[PDB]
This record gives sequence, structure tokens and C-alpha cells, in this order.
Amino acid sequence: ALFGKGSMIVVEDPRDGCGAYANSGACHTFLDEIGDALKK
Amino acid sequence: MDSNFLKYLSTAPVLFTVWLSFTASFIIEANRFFPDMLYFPM
Amino acid sequence: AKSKAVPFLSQPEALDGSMAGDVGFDPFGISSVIDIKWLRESELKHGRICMLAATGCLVQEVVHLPGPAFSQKMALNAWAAAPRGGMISILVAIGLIEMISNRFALTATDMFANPNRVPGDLGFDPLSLGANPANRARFELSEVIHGRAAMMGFSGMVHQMIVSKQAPIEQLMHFKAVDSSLMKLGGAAGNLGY
Amino acid sequence: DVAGLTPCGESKEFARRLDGSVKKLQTRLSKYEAGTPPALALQKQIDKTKNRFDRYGKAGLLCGTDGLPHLITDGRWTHSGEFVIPGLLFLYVAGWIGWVGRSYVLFARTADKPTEKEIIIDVPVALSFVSTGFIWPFSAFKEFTSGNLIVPADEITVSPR
Amino acid sequence: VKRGSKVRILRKESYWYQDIGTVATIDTSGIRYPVVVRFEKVSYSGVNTNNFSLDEVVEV
Amino acid sequence: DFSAAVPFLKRPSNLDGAYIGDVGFDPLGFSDVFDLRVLREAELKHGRFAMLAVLGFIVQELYTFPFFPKMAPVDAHDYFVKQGGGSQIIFWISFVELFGVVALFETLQGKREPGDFAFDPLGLAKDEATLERYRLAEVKHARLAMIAIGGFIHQYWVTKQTVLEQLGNF
Ligand code: CLA
Ligand code: CLA
Ligand SMILES: CCCCCCCCCCCCCCCC(=O)OC[C@H](COP(=O)(O)OC[C@@H](O)CO)OC(=O)CCCCCCCCCCCCCCC
Ligand SMILES: CC1=C(C#C/C(C)=C/C=C/C(C)=C/C=C/C=C(C)/C=C/C=C(\C)C#CC2=C(C)C[C@@H](O)CC2(C)C)C(C)(C)C[C@H](O)C1
Ligand SMILES: CC1=C(C#C/C(C)=C/C=C/C(C)=C/C=C/C=C(C)/C=C/C=C(\C)C#CC2=C(C)C[C@@H](O)CC2(C)C)C(C)(C)C[C@H](O)C1
Ligand SMILES: CC1=C(C#C/C(C)=C/C=C/C(C)=C/C=C/C=C(C)/C=C/C=C(\C)C#CC2=C(C)C[C@@H](O)CC2(C)C)C(C)(C)C[C@H](O)C1
Ligand SMILES: CC1=C(C#C/C(C)=C/C=C/C(C)=C/C=C/C=C(C)/C=C/C=C(\C)C#CC2=C(C)C[C@@H](O)CC2(C)C)C(C)(C)C[C@H](O)C1
Ligand SMILES: CC1=C(C#C/C(C)=C/C=C/C(C)=C/C=C/C=C(C)/C=C/C=C(C)/C=C/C2=C(C)CCCC2(C)C)C(C)(C)C[C@H](O)C1
Ligand SMILES: CCCCCCCCCCCCO[C@@H]1O[C@H](CO)[C@@H](O[C@H]2O[C@H](CO)[C@@H](O)[C@H](O)[C@H]2O)[C@H](O)[C@H]1O
Repeated sequence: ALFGKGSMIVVEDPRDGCGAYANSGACHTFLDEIGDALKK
Repeated sequence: MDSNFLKYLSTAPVLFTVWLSFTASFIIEANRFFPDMLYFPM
Repeated sequence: AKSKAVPFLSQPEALDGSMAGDVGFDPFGISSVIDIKWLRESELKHGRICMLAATGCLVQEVVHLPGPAFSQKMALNAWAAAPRGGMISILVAIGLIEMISNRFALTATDMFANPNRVPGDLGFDPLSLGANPANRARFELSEVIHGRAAMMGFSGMVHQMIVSKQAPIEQLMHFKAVDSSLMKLGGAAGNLGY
Repeated sequence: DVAGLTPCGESKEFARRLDGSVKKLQTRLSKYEAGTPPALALQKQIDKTKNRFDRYGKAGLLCGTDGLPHLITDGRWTHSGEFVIPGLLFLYVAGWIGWVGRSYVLFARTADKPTEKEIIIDVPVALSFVSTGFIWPFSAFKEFTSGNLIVPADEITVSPR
Repeated sequence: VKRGSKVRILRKESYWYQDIGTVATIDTSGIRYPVVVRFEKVSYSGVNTNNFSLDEVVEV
Repeated sequence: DFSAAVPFLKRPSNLDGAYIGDVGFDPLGFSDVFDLRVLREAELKHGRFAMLAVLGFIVQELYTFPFFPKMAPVDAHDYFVKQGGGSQIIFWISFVELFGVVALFETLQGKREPGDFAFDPLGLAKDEATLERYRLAEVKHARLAMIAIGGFIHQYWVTKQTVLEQLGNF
């Protein structure tokens, strides 16, 4: 079926297990920057 | 834009000076970012 | 007789509302100088490449071909890491696609020499999805708009990859703002060089 | 190596060229204070000099007894980046300019007044022509073979002799 | 030839030898050079027209 | 024969009151030399910049965005020179001014009023009569704001106080 156990498609999560907004230090989203800009 | 001023900018000395200044300008910019190209690098 | 896109300018000639996305936008009057057939061929070509390029940046963020040479999440690093033989293979294949799909009428003097030739119509419909005449107007409109959007989006993503050395999705998810200490624009002649 | 020359990366004369070229700039830098604009300018010149010599050493260039790079242009593929490949880039651009200008003079002959098109250039048409040059080897060879590049000898004005 | 036709010059000392001009008029008298040919190119003298004989002129 | 504004001066030949806000005031004779269309383009553009700037002053003392530091408007000019946002604003003004160059070419070609960008999103102009009334008001406000912004910046240069704080003090 092409590819194979050795050398198969690499699918990775860009999100890195954090939300779009309301995040901690490890994740600063673009919307978090909007929220940080509004509250300062 | 005026058609006679565009026909003036289409004259041979204006196009020659603009084209060779543009030509000189990208030779200058290419030798600015990538200087000392004595050879094709390979 | 004013433009609908730019209401204070006159409606440009060679723009008559026949083409998809013909909203009357040509302030600089390039269509008065350059034949609208060539400009629509070039607009469709830029947009189609950009639609793949935008999808390329996002999909290369999510999925990779296997192997260490294809493991570059950030898209501008994939340019350097990907095997040169294969990237030049892509380039040569693109050149072959350009000569066959344009049918050796490639220049601005001989593309559209055939009166049957239509701007953007390279004969590309492998699954005959344009077999229905009714969808043709919507599809051509939605292709043009998707193309324009993807031109703007890919341009953004590249220049956001330059500013922030981060891939677009993980630049949105790990956003760090512009400090302005570095990435200053211009300045080659202000300091007189150096 | 080739022609009794030495690779620039291991020749001592190239190294003393780099060292002398940097000493000249360092003695000019020795008369300025650290943050001043001339000192910053001179240091960037030193950086450029070091980058040039560092790049030339690892490029496969061959130096002489004088410590300067020498170009081998006999056709060998280990040195094709000094003349054969830059020459191919030139001939592509030169044939581009020639094909584009030839196409414009043939256009201008079919004008209402041919000589105004050469002092007042029809810029949209001439830009159509400058775009034509990217496939000039094929365009010009098809032009040659289709009897459209070469005119016969009996269509050319010649002196009585 | 006839008036208005395009003609190739066969006079070896002509400026426009083996070039194309167009015939303006042809005299009917005992004229030595009746074919008057006008040319797009101008000569070194600036003249752009000259009279030629029939045996110095061929239709194209 | 004579000017409506200056009774003892003659009315300039090129000033026929066609442009709203005309009162015949042109002693130095700039309309006898230059195209009035271009001059009304320039008057409305300078005035619109000045009106946006006088509102710019007043709002910038009253409020500033939380992401930007609190500071005086001339200090804001220098900060955004060094920060990058000034270059942003200059780029986007320049981008709009490209189509402004096209617009001025449309005016010179006779096919556009000197200040018209057909910018009426909120449909405030109802018919021709109110458009003329608003237009006279716009030119009067434009001229008044040109004088006002010069006062606000010059007063700050002399006394290092903002316009609202200068009214508040003294
Ligand atoms: C503008 C188009 C464009 C360009 C220049 C590139 C360039 C590249 N890609 Mg990307 N890519 C693209 C679009 C593009 N991609 C699209 C649309 C997708 C989604 C299917 C991907 C998904 C993708 C993955 C998953 C990976 C790359 C990778 C790479 C690199 C190595 C080449 C390779 O293995 O490709 C692989 C290419 C594919 C799997 C699909 C690309 C083919 C698309 C559909 C174009 C097809 C059009 C084609 C010309 C036929 C149309 C002809 C007709 C209309 C006339 C290189 C930097 C690798 C890399 O280093 O990134 C980390 C890698 O792992 N590409
Ligand atoms: C004449 C035919 C030919 C031959 C013999 C080769 C040979 C090679 N290629 Mg090249 N290649 C070709 C045509 C060819 N290529 C064309 C026409 C293209 C452009 C579309 C490419 C693009 C290309 C890339 C981008 C890469 C190679 C690589 C390789 C090498 C490793 C191959 C390997 O491991 O395969 C075994 C692996 C496979 C069979 C995996 C296939 C992966 C999937 C099918 C890709 C998805 C296709 C995608 C949807 C593209 C659609 C667009 C297309 C229809 C136009 C090998 C030297 C690679 C290399 O140099 O690595 C060292 C590499 O990175 N090739
Ligand atoms: C349709 C596609 C639309 C493209 C839009 C372009 C977006 C980016 C444009 C610039 C963004 C903001 C610039 C601020 C950045 C800026 O203004 O920096 C300033 C820089 C000059 O440096 P200074 O004198 O400002 O130094 C100032 C000191 O403060 C620092 O030393 O201006 C330039 O000349 C740089 C641009 C290159 C000029 C030539 C470009 C290449 C010419 C190609 C042919 C013409 C193309 C158009 C030329 C204008
Ligand atoms: C022409 C033009 C346009 C265009 C366009 C553009 C820009 C098109 C770009 C097209 C692209 C990017 C095509 C990419 C093909 C990639 C391939 C075949 C990958 C093969 C991987 C292989 C063989 C492998 C391997 C393996 C190796 C060696 C070792 C392992 O450790 C790794 C691995 C396991 C993976 C369009 C269509 C828009 C419009 C118009 O018509 C004009
Ligand atoms: C996928 C991917 C990559 C890639 C790639 C590739 C092949 C990239 C090629 C990308 C292309 C073709 C980009 C073209 C963009 C065109 C634009 C922005 C048009 C702008 C015009 C505008 C805004 C306008 C206008 C106007 C009009 C209409 C009317 C006028 O009167 C006036 C005006 C001028 C104002 C890389 C290599 C990075 C690797 C990576 O790993 C994966
Ligand atoms: C025609 C044809 C068929 C086909 C086909 C194909 C290949 C169809 C594929 C069509 C595609 C690939 C369409 C993709 C459009 C992408 C767009 C519009 C993205 C715009 C991005 C934007 C606006 C952005 C942005 C962003 C900015 C800058 C900030 C970033 O931080 C993040 C963010 C991403 C948000 C087939 C072959 C089936 C057969 C058929 O018989 C005929
Ligand atoms: C930098 C910055 C911002 C900003 C800003 C901006 C863009 C400000 C723009 C300001 C502008 C464009 C001001 C324009 C002024 C023109 C004047 C006063 C004309 C005077 C002519 C006269 C009196 C006359 C006359 C004549 C007439 C007609 C007839 C003639 O025959 C005779 C005569 C010569 C007498 C702000 C301020 C928001 C704050 C921000 O934090 C930082
Ligand atoms: C340098 C610089 C800056 C700047 C700046 C700027 C925008 C400076 C702008 C200065 C301006 C607009 C000066 C003009 C003021 C108007 C005058 C003098 C007309 C008065 C009326 C008169 C004379 C007569 C009126 C008449 C009378 C008698 C009454 C009737 C009416 C009339 C007949 C017309 C920053 C802020 C960017 C900071 C940075 O550091 C660089
Ligand atoms: C079946 C073939 C039908 C047509 C074949 C004709 C081919 C036309 C010219 C082929 C040129 C080959 O192109 C050349 O080969 C491969 C392609 O990845 C590259 O080789 C590179 O990748 C391979 C694959 O892992 C490595 O083993 C190798 O060490 C590395 O240098 C070369 O850098 C490239 O220069």
C-alpha cells in the first residue's frame, strides 16, 4: 500500500496539546496575545 | 496618466537610462547581498 | 461607469464583467496596457501555485513524508533540507508540464494563438468535474477567489516565517510578538552602509 | 594539482594574502575607539575580507605561487563553475537579449512608421517581447530551421564586388 | 513590370541592389531608365527613389 | 469684479465659486498659475490629515491603547519612529496614496471631483443639497483643523504640556 512500517507518513499535532485561548506560560496563542494586549 | 507624458517616457533615452539603471541596480544589489562571486559555486 | 471595487475611479476597459472575479479592480490600468487574456492566465497560474503553496505550508506542518530529510516542520527549512536531486526533479517536471500543458505556445506572442485557447483553460479536468455547465460560473469564480486569497495568505505565511522562525500553525499556537530589536526594515543607506 | 597549481585552502601564499589583508585593516582599526562609526565600518570590512578568503579556500579554486586564485578553463568538469557554467548563464542571457531585440525590430518593421517605434518604443509590445526570451534556444532554432532567421543571399544588399 | 508592383533591383552599383522597392511610374517614351522605383530605406545621399531600366528590375 | 472675503481685492479669475468654501481668497495668485483641481485635492488632503490629527491628539491624551505605553503625541511620533508602527502607518498611507495618485489622474482627466473618493459608507449624504452643505462644512473644518494642529504642536514645543492639560492648567 506504499510507505510501510519502516518509513511511514509522519503525522504530528502542531497544536501541542493546548487550547486556542485561556492558556498558561507554556502556550501563548495569537488570541492570548490579543487578550494580553487588551489587559495590560 | 497623460498619454503624451507616457509617450515621452517611452522615448529611447528615457527607457535606455531607466533600463540600464535598473540593470545596474540589480547588479549592485546582487553584489551587495552575495559579494565576491568569482565563480559559479559548485 | 465607475468601478464597483474602487468607486471613485473610472471602470477600466477590458474589464466588462464577463470574467469571474471581474469586480472592476484595475486602478493602475495594467489591463489597458496588457491584454486581459495574459493577465487572467497569469492570475490563475499565480493563484493555483499559491493555493498549493498555502496548502503546502500547512500540510507540511501537519504531515511529513518519512525520513530525516523531510522532517522539517517549518516550511522554509524544507527548501534546504529536501534532497536536491528531487527538488530539481520537481523543477524539471514543472518545466515539462509548462511546455506540454501550454502545447508549445508558451510566450506572450504565441499563447492564445489558437482562438479556442481560453485564459486558464489548459485542458485540466481529470475527473471531469466541470462536465456540468451550471457550476462553471460558480467554480470559475470560486477558483479565482481561492487563488487570490491563497496569494495573500502564502505571502503572509512566508513573511511570517521570515520574521518569526516558526511554522505558521505553531506560530499561531506558540505566538511570540515582534520585539523590534531585530528585523528592522531598510536601513542600508541611513547608516551609509555597513 | 592542475597545471602545477595548489588548492587555495592549503597554499601558504593565499594564507599570507589573507593575513596581510586583515593586518592592513586592523592597523586602520587601531586608530579608532570601539563604538565609533569608522571602527564599526572597518570591522565589517575585516569580516567581509575574512569571509571572502574563507569561501575561496573551500571552493576548489587553485592558487598560484602568488597566492591568488587561478581559473582553469580548458573544459574540465571539476572546474566548470569558473567559466563553462558562468558562460552558459551568459549565453542564455545574451541570446535572450538578442532574440528579444530581433523580435522587436521585426515587429517595428510592420508598423505604420517603422522608425518611430525605435526611438519611441512601444513599451507594452516590447515587454511582451522581453518576456519571450526565456525559451530563445528553441524559439530561435525553430526560427532558423523554418527559414525565418536566415534570409537568402539574393535578398541582401552587397557592394558591386 | 507595372505601376505599384514590388521590385528587386539588379543594378550592382545601386544603394538598394537586391533590395525591394515599389514602382511609381513607367515612362512610354524613348527613355533610357523608365522604371521609377521608390524605396523605404534612404541612400547615403538621403534620396529614397531612383529611375531604373527594365533589365535592372525583377517582379517579386 | 471683487472678492467676497477681501472687499478691496479683486476676485481671482480662476475662482468662480465652483469649488465649495470659495470666498475669493487668493491674494498671492496661486490659482492664476496652478490647476485649481490639484490645489483643492491638496487642500482637502492636508485638511483631512489635519482633522484626523486633531482628533488624534485629543483622543491620545484621553485614552491610549493598553499595549502601547502612555506618553505625549510628539513623543509618540518619535517612539513609533523607533518601534516600527510609524513605518507601518507610513506604508499603509503610501499604499492608499498610490490609488490616490490614480485618483488625481482621474481628476486631471476631468472625471472626478477633487475631494471625492465616493466614501459614504454610512450614507449621511442624502441628496445634492445636504452634500453641498456638508461639503462646505468639510472644507471649513479642514481649514480650521490645519490651523488647529499647527497650534497644538507649536504650543507643545513652547510649553511641554498637552492641549487638554494646557486648557486645564494656566
Ligand atoms: C506550491 C507547491 C509546493 C511546493 C513547491 C512544495 C515543495 C516541497 N514540498 Mg510540499 N506539498 C504541497 C505543495 C508544495 N510543496 C501540497 C499541496 C501538499 C499537500 C498534498 C504538500 C505536502 C507535502 C508533504 C507532506 C511534504 C512536502 C515536502 C516538500 C519538499 C520536498 C518535495 C516533496 O517530497 O514533496 C512531497 C509532495 C507531496 C506529498 C504533494 C505535493 C504535490 C502537490 C499536490 C502539487 C501537485 C501539482 C502538480 C504539479 C500536478 C498538477 C499539474 C496540472 C495542474 C497541470 C519541498 C520543499 C516534504 C517536506 O520536506 O516537507 C516537510 C514533505 O514531507 N510536501
Ligand atoms: C524518471 C523518473 C524518476 C526516477 C528514476 C527518480 C528517482 C529518484 N527520485 Mg525523483 N522525481 C521524478 C522522477 C524520477 N525520480 C519526478 C518526475 C518528480 C517530480 C514530481 C520527482 C520528485 C522527487 C522528489 C521530490 C524526490 C525524488 C527522489 C528520488 C530518489 C529516491 C527515490 C526513492 O526512494 O523512491 C522510493 C520512494 C517512493 C516511491 C516514494 C514515493 C512517495 C509518494 C508517492 C510521493 C507523493 C506524490 C505526490 C502526490 C506528487 C504528485 C505530483 C505529481 C503527480 C506531479 C531517486 C533518485 C527523492 C530523493 O532524492 O531522495 C534522496 C526526493 O526527495 N524525486
Ligand atoms: C502588489 C504587491 C505589493 C507589494 C507591497 C510591498 C510590501 C513591502 C513594501 C515595503 C514595506 C515597508 C517599507 C518600510 C521599509 C523602509 O522604508 O526602509 C527604509 C529604506 C531606506 O533606509 P533609510 O534611509 O530609512 O535608513 C533609515 C535609518 O533609520 C536606519 O538606518 O527604504 C528603502 O529604500 C527600502 C526598500 C527598497 C527600495 C527598492 C525596492 C526594490 C525595487 C523594486 C522595484 C520597485 C518595487 C516597489 C518599490 C517601492
Ligand atoms: C506547472 C504550473 C503549476 C505548479 C506547480 C508546483 C510548484 C508544483 C510542485 C509540485 C511538487 C512539490 C511535487 C512533489 C513531488 C514529490 C515527490 C514525488 C516525493 C517523492 C519522495 C520519494 C521519491 C522518496 C523517498 C524516501 C527516501 C529517498 C529516503 C527516506 O529516508 C525518506 C523517504 C522514505 C520519503 C500549477 C499546477 C499550479 C498551474 C499551472 O499548471 C503551471
Ligand atoms: C509550499 C512550500 C514553498 C513554496 C512555493 C512556491 C512555488 C511559491 C510561489 C508562490 C507565488 C506564485 C506567489 C505569488 C504571489 C502573488 C501575489 C502576492 C500577488 C500580489 C498582487 C497584489 C496584492 C495586487 C494588486 C493590484 C491589482 C490586482 C490591480 C492593480 O491595478 C493594482 C494592484 C497592483 C494594487 C516553499 C518553497 C517555501 C517550501 C516550503 O517548504 C513549502
Ligand atoms: C480542478 C480539478 C481537480 C483538482 C484539484 C486541486 C489540487 C484542488 C485544490 C485546491 C486547493 C489546494 C485550494 C486551497 C486554497 C487555500 C487557500 C485559499 C488558503 C488561503 C490562506 C489564507 C487566506 C491565510 C492565512 C494565515 C495567515 C497569513 C496567518 C498564519 O499564521 C496562519 C493563516 C493560515 C490563518 C481534480 C484534480 C480533483 C480533477 C478535476 O477533474 C479538476
Ligand atoms: C505625528 C503624530 C500624529 C499626526 C499627524 C498628521 C498627519 C498631521 C497632519 C497635519 C497637516 C497636514 C497639517 C496641514 C497644515 C496646513 C496649513 C496649516 C496651511 C496653512 C495655509 C494658510 C494659513 C494659508 C493661506 C493662503 C490662501 C489659502 C490663499 C493664498 O493666495 C494666500 C495664502 C498663502 C495666505 C498625531 C498628531 C495624531 C499624534 C500622534 O501621536 C503623532
Ligand atoms: C518637526 C516634527 C513634528 C511635526 C509637525 C507638524 C505637522 C507641524 C505643522 C505645523 C503647522 C500646521 C503650521 C501652520 C500653522 C498655521 C498658520 C501659521 C496660519 C495661521 C493663520 C494666519 C497667519 C491668518 C489667518 C487669517 C486671519 C487674520 C483671520 C481670518 C482668517 C485669515 C484671513 C486666514 C512631529 C510632531 C511629527 C515630531 C517630530 O519631532 C518632527
Ligand atoms: C530510470 C531513469 C529514467 C531516466 C533517468 C535519467 C536521469 C537523468 C539524470 C539523472 C541525474 C541523477 O541526479 C543525481 O542522482 C541523485 C538523485 O537523488 C542524487 O544523489 C543523491 O541522492 C542519492 C539517493 O539517496 C544518494 O545515494 C547520493 O549519495 C546523493 O548524492 C544526485 O545528487 C543527483 O545529482
